[PDB]
Amino acid sequence: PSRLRKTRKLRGHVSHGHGRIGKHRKHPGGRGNAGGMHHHRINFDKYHPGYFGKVGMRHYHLKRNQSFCPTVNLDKLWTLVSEQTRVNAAKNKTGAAPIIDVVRSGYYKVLGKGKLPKQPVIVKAKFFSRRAEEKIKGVGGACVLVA
Amino acid sequence: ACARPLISVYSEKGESSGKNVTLPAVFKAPIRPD
Amino acid sequence: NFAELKIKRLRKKFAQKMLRKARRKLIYEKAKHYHKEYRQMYRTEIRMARMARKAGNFYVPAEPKLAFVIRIRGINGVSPKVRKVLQLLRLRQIFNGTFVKLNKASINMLRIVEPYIAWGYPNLKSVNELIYKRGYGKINKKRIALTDNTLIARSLGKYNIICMEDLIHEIYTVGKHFKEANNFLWPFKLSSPRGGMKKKTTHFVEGGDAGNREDQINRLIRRMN
Amino acid sequence: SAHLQWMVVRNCSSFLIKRNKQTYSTEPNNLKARNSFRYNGLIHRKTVGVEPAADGKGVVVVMKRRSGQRKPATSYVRTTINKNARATLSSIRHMIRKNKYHPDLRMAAIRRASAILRSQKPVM
Amino acid sequence: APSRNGMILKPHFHKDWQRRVATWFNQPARKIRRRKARQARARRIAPRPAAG
Amino acid sequence: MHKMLNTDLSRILKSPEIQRALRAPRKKIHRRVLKKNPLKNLRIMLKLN
Amino acid sequence: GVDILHNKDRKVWRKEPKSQDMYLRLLVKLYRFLARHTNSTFNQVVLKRLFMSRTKRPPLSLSRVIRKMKLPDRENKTAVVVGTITDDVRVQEVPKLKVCALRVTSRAHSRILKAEGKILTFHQLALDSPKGRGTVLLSGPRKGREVYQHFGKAPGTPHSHTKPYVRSKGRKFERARGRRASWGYKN
Amino acid sequence: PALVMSKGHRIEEVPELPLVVEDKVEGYKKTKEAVLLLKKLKAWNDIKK
RNA sequence: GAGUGGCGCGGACGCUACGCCGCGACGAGUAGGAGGGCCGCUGCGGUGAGCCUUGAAGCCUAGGGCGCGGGCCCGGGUGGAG
RNA sequence: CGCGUCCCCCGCGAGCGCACGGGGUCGGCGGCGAUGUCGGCUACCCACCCGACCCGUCUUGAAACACGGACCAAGGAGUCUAACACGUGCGCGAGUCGGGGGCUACGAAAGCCGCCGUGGCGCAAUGAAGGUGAAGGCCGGCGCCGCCGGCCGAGGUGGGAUCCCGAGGCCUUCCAGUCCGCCGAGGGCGCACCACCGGCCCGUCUCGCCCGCCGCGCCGGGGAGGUGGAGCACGAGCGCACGUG
RNA sequence: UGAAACCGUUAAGAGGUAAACGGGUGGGGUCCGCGCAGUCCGCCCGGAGGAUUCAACCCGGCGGCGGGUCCGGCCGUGCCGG
Repeated sequence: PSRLRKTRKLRGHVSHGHGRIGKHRKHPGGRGNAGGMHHHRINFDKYHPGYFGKVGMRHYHLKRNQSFCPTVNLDKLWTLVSEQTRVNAAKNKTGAAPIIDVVRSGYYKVLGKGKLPKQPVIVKAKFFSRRAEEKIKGVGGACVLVA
Repeated sequence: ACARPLISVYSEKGESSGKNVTLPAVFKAPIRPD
Repeated sequence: NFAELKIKRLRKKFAQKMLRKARRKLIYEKAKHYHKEYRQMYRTEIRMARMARKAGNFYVPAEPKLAFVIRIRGINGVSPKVRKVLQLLRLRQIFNGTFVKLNKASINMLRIVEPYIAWGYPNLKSVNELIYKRGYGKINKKRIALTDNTLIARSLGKYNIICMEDLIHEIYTVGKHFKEANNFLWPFKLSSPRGGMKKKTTHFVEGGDAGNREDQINRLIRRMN
Repeated sequence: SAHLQWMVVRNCSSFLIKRNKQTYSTEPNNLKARNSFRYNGLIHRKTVGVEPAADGKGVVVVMKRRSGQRKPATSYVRTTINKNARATLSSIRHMIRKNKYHPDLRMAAIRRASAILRSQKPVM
Repeated sequence: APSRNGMILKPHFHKDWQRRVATWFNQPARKIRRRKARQARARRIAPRPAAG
Repeated sequence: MHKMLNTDLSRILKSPEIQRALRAPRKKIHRRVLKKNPLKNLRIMLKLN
Repeated sequence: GVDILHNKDRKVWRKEPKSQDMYLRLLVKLYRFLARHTNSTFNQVVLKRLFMSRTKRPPLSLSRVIRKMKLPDRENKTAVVVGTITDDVRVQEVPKLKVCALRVTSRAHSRILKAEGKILTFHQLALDSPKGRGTVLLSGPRKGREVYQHFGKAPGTPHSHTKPYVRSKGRKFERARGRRASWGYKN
Repeated sequence: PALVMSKGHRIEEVPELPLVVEDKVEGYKKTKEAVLLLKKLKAWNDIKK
């Protein structure tokens, strides 16, 4: 909508909302990211700290699939398997624990953030954190490794 | 409201046939002109 | 069968009616007692002087409790400190008037804005007409005219200032609730002095209008009110 | 409901007619004929209409019946009153006061009918 | 020139890009073009699986 | 889903539940009053004093 | 000539919602009437919140409507929200909750109602409690939003733990000169 | 009914305002059949409009 | 505020709630910002059982008006198809 | 300005009417008028009095001996695309979104897909990287220490809109006495948010002791206390539209 | 169609401080009110008229409603039974 805009309310004025002294000239600061170490240094220092310079090692042919390891917390570990299993786990008499194949749902590591509800599990996760191990052992479960 | 009245069905001669459809819940969806 | 609630609604109206009559009689008798005070106040100052004069001594009368400060200069080209002190006095417009009770934290402010005010010690008749003619109350932070006593009684009733006369008594005889009674009064919208100003720019001492005019504020209050 | 389908109609109905800093509503059962919640003749359950007859003289009174409101064809009972003026204005007062039928439109209907019997009276 | 807290962003429009703008008004005609060919092939490969 | 299920605030606002839990309607309109004087008008002065 | 600065003599609050939706605007008409008439200060705060923008009434998670209703002296009380109730999945057991919200997410409905809870709207909260008596008026976290991490003292200012606007983060996206003692300086 | 008249449709004389007809209507092949239906459902005053 | 206890068939207006009403105070303004336009323009979707060869658009006007204003509506003349 | 009763010195009478009374009425009148007068603020022309320099522009400052403009009509200048930011509207909500593909005149539209959610962004951060990756205390079995065990357990303080409790009190020839409503000294639960204090994860530093084992090592794990982080501390985002920069 | 600049002519008006301008009236026009005996509306009081003519009363019809608690349907972002 061109009619809702500021351009329509600037018909009848003169400078069109770009100053009478400092006129709307073409590029009075240089084009793009110019003067980043010269006359736009203070903007870059105050708002983009670290912009200039190198750090760390160059890795030439980086493929993003070699370093693929999507993580799930213990906070939402039970949401991977149906709500029926968590119901059927507690009520039944045997003491059989349900299996949460974390790789089936599309995560390769189990991090240990949430309070894990006090009933056993067997977690077939590809990787584990040290806490995520301790939480499952504490509730009374298995940290089954898989590849 | 959440009531669904009993919607009649009309014969080709414009007079009422015996059949009644229950008004679909579609017709009681919130009227948003926005 | 309505015979009860017919008379019960009248019994209410009579109790509301007889209560106003008791409130009217109080307002009448508070007004009669302040007349008796102002008499004794006015009389004893002449009395203390005559017995000073008989003995051969001097009665140095009580340095006044109460001043009436009128802004004489305009709103244009004014010092920052002078702007602040004039707007703490609520003198935000030319020929605005407020009562200012004297002390140390009053006069060292009034001497700092001397060139922008004409002030002095108001009369009893000066306090009357300023409260009667130009009397407006800050009720709900709105400048509402004091036309019934139930506007002063509603804002100032918690300090037992329940009529026009109680307010005048509270200002003139600077009461324990002067602040609340004076801040209730909107800064007085006075007209231009009908007769002319002597000289706005210079002090009253040097044939001007500005600064302390001890007895003589009352002549210009009547010139402006 | 009344308050719902007002908020759709209030600014964008086909009957709504805006010009000359004035707003009207050309509905079949608006009387005073102005854009209002009260006087809108589509949107309320109970609606009083006052129209002149299909013949020359008289006033017809359109009472929107309580039952079939999703039924447009059977929703209105029309009663033509071809009498003297004083008893036409009475009948309309009695239809509204003594049926409790939307008593906010009691005086507007009597003023309209009055201005319809004045209209069909011959000019000199 | 940067005004305040902005993103230090780099548009790739320093070349003659307007000459090489690929517009997609072909798209709905293309989807019919592919579909007409898919049908005409399926009717040709007559009792055989359509998908191949 | 509906944001409100009863859209009729004719019937809601004159329901016995709401109508019970209001204050009294202040329908009386108070226009401004003239400032008469002390010495001009006697029985305005008799009202104040 | 009166020395009044006309800078701050227009108050910049909402006196209606900017939204044109007629279900929210009918709720305002109801709480316009209740707020001014009922002396209860509940309905006044609700009316204000019915006006406020999407950001200013943020989504209260179900696990706050658990937690802040579990608190002492709040038994058999109705949780009032002017935002929306979103089903927190990292809570397992859900109590009986009496709920008033503009929206509830289709997950949180099935969560609350199945666990013997009741969901109301603000036309119902009106008929149930016109003064809003026996209500816990809750709100979601307003500073929750991602946008507040970029606000405050500028990123690259000493002791400003502020998130900078970076195209895409990594090892070579604003890590050197203003972030390391090795490269120039470190704020 | 009110919204459809506010939209501008002449439904004053329509039977029910969800005008549901039989599945005999989908068997029609001529406009003279289509006209006579809209006469009898009294939708024709909208076609005439 | 509620309970057991000793004839005359009548009443103005209103409330497009984005509506209506009341009361106080205030009003310079370049650059600049924002809001509201029942301000204007040309096309589109709707709608107004809109207007129009018994005269559309346009154009002229010492005619009548309206609006703080942008502009707009009428009367007359010209015009021929929107 | 009564007395039926309570003591210090000797709860409703009826009318009338005048008004310095919450903003003007008259229950006063009077000339005139069909071919020459009546009304018409504006608009047409003229005259008089006062005011009154020529606009646009850059400029500390323009009527300027600053520049552009003889006159008139038509044309004539903040656009569209991409990205980013923030505000606002809508939808869904720890998700969200088909945009690419596919299926079935207007219609190159619309509707549909979910074993088309690939993928994007969000849901996890930190580190140059190897990599690592987000509460505990208690009561015991061997004035303790790593296993054995058990239950309860996502902080604290201060201020906090809103609710909550209700000491008491809101009246018809009494006085008890109950149901509701309303006010309230004071006291509590405290939303968001803010400051503060502790906690936790990653990097690093310092000090220090103890564990684990198919591979006992230049192995792996852990602790207390500083500190670096665009973190956690019961999600807010995603898509769309609109505005501004 | 036939605008404006610009020109002619006709009609009216005025003209020694270039013209034009704002504010205030006056004068002359052109036209308009299609002016020029000047408002209707209730209710009531009197007169002389007219009319199929009210209240009531039946008879059929139609609608609103609530019948504290008549019968039976139908629907439930309501459950509890098979």
